[PDB]
Amino acid sequence: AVQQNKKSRSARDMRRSHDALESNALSVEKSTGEVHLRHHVSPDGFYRGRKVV
Amino acid sequence: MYAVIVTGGKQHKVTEGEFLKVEKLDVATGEAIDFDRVLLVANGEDVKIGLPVVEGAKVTAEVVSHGRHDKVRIIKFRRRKHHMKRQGHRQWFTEIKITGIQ
Amino acid sequence: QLNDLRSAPGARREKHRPGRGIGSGLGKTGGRGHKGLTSRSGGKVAP
Amino acid sequence: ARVKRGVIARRRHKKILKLAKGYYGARSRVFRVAKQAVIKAGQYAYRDRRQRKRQFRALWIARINAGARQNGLSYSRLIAGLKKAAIEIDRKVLADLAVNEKAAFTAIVEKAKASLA
Amino acid sequence: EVAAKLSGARISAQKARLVADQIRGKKVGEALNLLAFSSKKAAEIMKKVLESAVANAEHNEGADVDDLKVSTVFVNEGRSLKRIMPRAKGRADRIVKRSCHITVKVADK
Amino acid sequence: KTYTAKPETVQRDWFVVDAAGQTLGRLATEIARRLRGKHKPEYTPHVDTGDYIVVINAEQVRVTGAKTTDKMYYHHSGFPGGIKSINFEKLIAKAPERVIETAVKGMLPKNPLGRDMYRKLKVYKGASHPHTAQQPQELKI
RNA sequence: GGGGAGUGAAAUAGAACCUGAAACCGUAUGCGUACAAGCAGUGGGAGCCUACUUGUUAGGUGACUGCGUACCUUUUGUAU
RNA sequence: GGGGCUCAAACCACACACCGAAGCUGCGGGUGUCACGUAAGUGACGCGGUAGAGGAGCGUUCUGUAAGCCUGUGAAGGUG
Repeated sequence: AVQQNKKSRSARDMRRSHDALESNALSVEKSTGEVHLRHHVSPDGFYRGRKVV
Repeated sequence: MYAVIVTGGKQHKVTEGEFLKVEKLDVATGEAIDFDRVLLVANGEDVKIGLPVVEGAKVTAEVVSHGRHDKVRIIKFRRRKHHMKRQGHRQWFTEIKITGIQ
Repeated sequence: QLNDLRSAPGARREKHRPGRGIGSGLGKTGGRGHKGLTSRSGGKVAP
Repeated sequence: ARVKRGVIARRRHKKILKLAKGYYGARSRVFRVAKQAVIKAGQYAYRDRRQRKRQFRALWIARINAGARQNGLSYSRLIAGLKKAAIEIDRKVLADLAVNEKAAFTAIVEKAKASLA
Repeated sequence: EVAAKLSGARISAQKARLVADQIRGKKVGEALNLLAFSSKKAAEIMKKVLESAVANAEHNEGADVDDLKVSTVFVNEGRSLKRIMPRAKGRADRIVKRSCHITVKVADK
Repeated sequence: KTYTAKPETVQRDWFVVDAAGQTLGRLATEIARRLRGKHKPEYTPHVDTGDYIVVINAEQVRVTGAKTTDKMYYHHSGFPGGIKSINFEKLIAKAPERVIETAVKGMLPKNPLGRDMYRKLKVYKGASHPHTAQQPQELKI
C-alpha cells in the first residue's frame, strides 16, 4: 500500500504542523535559588527547602 | 472638456491635456495632428454629439514618441502531434499629447 | 584574404540533420515515417 | 572536436525556469514540470488575447444595458435607435459615459429615443 | 551579534530543528534553562553550542550574559554517512546516518 | 482603460420587496438581478455592487398551475438512502422563507461572490422586518 | 567543532581546501492564506508592501472573477 | 444543465430589434508567390496542419584568419 504520487513540501509540512515541543514546568527554590522541574528534586539535591540527597 | 475621436480604427475618450498611445500614425515626432473625426464634444451640461460627426470640431495633438510596447509571446502547440511553434510580437504605438479640443 | 573568401551561392549546403528537435523538420523520425521495415536500422529492401 | 553540452543546457533551462517563476511547487522549480507549465501558460495567453476582446465587450454591453434601463430603454432598443440616428460610437465609450458622464449618456439615450427606436 | 557553530552533529536536522524552534527569540538564561531541562539529545548538543556562543560574546566582546538574546538559530544539513542494513531474501537497503550544522547567534538587541 | 468598481467605494441601498402574491421565480429573478448589481452601470463581475433586499411576506408567495401540491424540494443527507423531499405547501408551512431563499440562491452564481450576494438578501415571514434603521424604500410597487 | 588573533593579494583559498550550478533542506523580510471544491495557469482585477520620486511608473504578493481534464508514445480515437 | 417557468420564460405562425466566432470589416505589423518597377516599390492574391518534401537560419567545440585583438584597471565560468 503505497502512494500513487509523492507528497509535496506543503502537505509534508502540514503533517508536522503538530510536532512542536513544550516542557515549561520549571521553578526556582527559594532557599538555593536554582531552577528545577516542578515536583522534582533539584539537580543539587534539594526539595522544598530541604536537602534530601 | 472631453472628446471622442477616432484614430486607429477605434475611439478614445480624450481630455484636454492627456497623453495617449495610439496605433502608429504616419507623422514624425514633435509635429501636429488634427482629428476632424470627433464623435462628441462635451463641456459641463453642454454636450453635443455626432450627427454622424460633430461638424466644426477638431482635436489638435502633438506626436510625442514612436515606441513599441511590451513583447507578447505566441505559442502554438498540438498535444502529441509533433507540433510546436513560437513567435514574438511588439506592436507599434504613437504617443500623442492632446493639445486642444473644439 | 583568408578572412574574406567564400564559395559561390549554391555550391555548399548546410547538411540538415535528422533527429535534432521538433522545430527543425526532421525530429522524432528523421524522414523515416513510422513502424515497418524501412524505418529500422538496416531497414533495406533488397534490390 | 568533442563538444561538452553542459554550458548551453544550463542556460536553456535557466530561461525556462525564469519563465516559470511564481508557480506552485515543482511547476516553478523542476524543469520537466516547469517546461509544461510555461507551454500551457503560452497556450492560455494566446487564447486569452482573444477572450479579452470577448469579455470586455460583454461588460460594456452589460453596463450600457444597465444605464439604458435607468432611462427607460433596453440595450437592444438603444443600439437600434443609435442607428436610426447615426452615432458611430462604440460600446467602450458608451460604457465609460454610463459610469462617469451620466448626463452625456442621458443625452445619447434621448437622441436614441428621439429616433423612436 | 556573535555566532557559534557546530559543523557535524550526529543528530539529523529534522530532529534538531524541533529544539532549535524552541529557543529562538528568547533570552539567553531562559534558553539555557529550557535546554538544560529538555528531554532530548538535540538540547544537550544545542546547549553546548549556546554556551559557546555566549562565551564567545563574553571573551571576544564585552557583552554581559544578562543582556544577551539568542537571535538566530538555524540548523542546516551536514554530510550523511552511507551504510548498509542486510534485509530479508538477500535484499540490501541503504541507511543514511544524517548529520547537521547548528548555528546559534547571540545578540543584545 | 475601463472602469472597475472597487469594493471600498461601492454604494448600496436597502430595499423592501412585498411578496404578497408575486410569482416565485419572477420575483426571484429581479431579486437576484439586484443582488448581483446588474441594474447599475457600475456593474463589475468580480465585485458585488448589489443592493440589500428585504422580502417581507414570504409565505404569500405564489406558484402557478399545480406547483403548490407538486414542486418537490430535495436534499440528500449524506447517508445511504437519505434522500429527503418536501413539497411547496408543506415547506411554506414549515419554513416559509426557505422557498424564496432557495429560489434566489439557485439564480445567483455558485461562487464565493454568490455567497456574498446571498448574504444581502433578508427574507422574512410576516408583514414587518427588523431593519427600520437601514431605512429601506419599497420597489416594484 | 567553533569564536577571535596571526599568515597570505585572497581563508566564504583552512587542508573533505580552485570555481562551486541544479535537484533537495533551512533562517529572515514582504504580501496572500482557517465558508472554500478539480492539470494549479491564463484574461480581468481591488487591496497591501517596498524602491523611487510621486505616476497615465518599477518590483513583490494576488482577495475576487471569466475561460481552463499535464507531457509523451501509440492509435480510428486518450484527461483517460 | 440548474434555478425556475403556465394570457409562458412551452408550442404553432408572422414581424421588428439585439447578442453571438480566431468568420467578415476597420486600424497597425510581419511574411510567401506572381507581375510591374533605371531595382525602394508598389500592387494583387495568399499565410491551420500529422507523415513527408522543399527553403533559410541560430547556437556549442575545434582549426585557419591569429606572433592578430581583448584581458589582472580583471578572461572563461557562475548568479542577478
